[PDB]
Formats: sequence, structure tokens, C-alpha cells
Amino acid sequence: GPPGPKGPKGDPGDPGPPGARGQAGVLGFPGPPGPKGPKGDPGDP
Amino acid sequence: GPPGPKGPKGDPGDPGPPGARGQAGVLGFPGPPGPKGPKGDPGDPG
Amino acid sequence: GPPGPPGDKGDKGPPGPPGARGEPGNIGFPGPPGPPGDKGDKGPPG
Repeated sequence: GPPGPKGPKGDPGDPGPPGARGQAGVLGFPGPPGPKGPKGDPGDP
Repeated sequence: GPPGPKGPKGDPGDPGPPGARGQAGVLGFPGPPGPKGPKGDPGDPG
Repeated sequence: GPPGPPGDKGDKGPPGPPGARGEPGNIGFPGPPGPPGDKGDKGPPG
């Protein structure tokens, strides 16, 4: 007789590995200036 | 009549799918401290 | 004669590629306020 039918195609490959975690975010914007300092002492008499 | 010969081997499988996208990175750390505040006003004249 | 037996199964495919790198993290919180200003100058003498 004639040759038999071709075998089934192979299974697909495994999924690839999960990606690496992203880079750290950039640091925040600067904080505000501090409060105003206290009033100076009165002058000497 | 005799059976024929064995059929040919199947084709190689397809490559697998891409992996999942990675996790988001860590949040950045807090920003720099702000500048020193304005100097106090001077004291009154003596 | 009748056809021969079926062929064997093909080779398994190769793995898929890695996923994309994750997105960058979120921007950090704002920095702390700076220190208070210095005490004002003493008033001039009378």
C-alpha cells in the first residue's frame, strides 16, 4: 500500500519567562522652604 | 496486500508565546528636603 | 494495499521570549519642608 499519513504537528513551546521588574521611579519633587525664623532680640539700651 | 510504509513525522511545533510583562518598578523615594526658611525679622532698636 | 501507519508526532516547539521589562515606578512623594530660618538679628543699640 501507499505510505501512511503524516504524524501530528509538535506541541507549541512553553511561554517565555515573565519580564523583569521595572526601574525604580524617580524621586519626588523638593519639599517647600521651612518656616520663617523667630524675631531677633531687642537692641541694648 | 501488505500495508504501506509508515508515514512521515509531523512538523516541529511553533515557538511559545511571550512571557508576561514585568511588574511595575518600586515607587521613587521622597524628594529632597526644601530649602531653609526665611530668616527672622530683626529685633527692635534699643 | 492499505496505507501504512501514521507518522510520529513532531518535535515540541522552543519557548517564547521574555516579557517586556515592567514600567518605571511611580514618582516619589514630595520631600519634607526645609528647616526653619535662623533667628533674626538683634536690634541695633540705642
